Amino acid sequence: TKCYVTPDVKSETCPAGQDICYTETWCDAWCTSRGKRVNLGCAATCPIVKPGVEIKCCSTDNCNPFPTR
Repeated sequence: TKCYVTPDVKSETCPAGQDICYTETWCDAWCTSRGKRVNLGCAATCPIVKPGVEIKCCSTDNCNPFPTR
């Protein structure tokens, strides 16, 4: 399984047992002054996240491209 990985935004082979690609976007308390923050990576389970974070998970190769602005 291969996913896009931040901060270089390239496709990488995931570590063993990590078959979910995710896109994680923070627009938390710093958003209006520092902007959005984006993590892309592999994971075994879809990351559990807090209010103010948006999470997208999928399980096919390279299904987590860097979001369009």
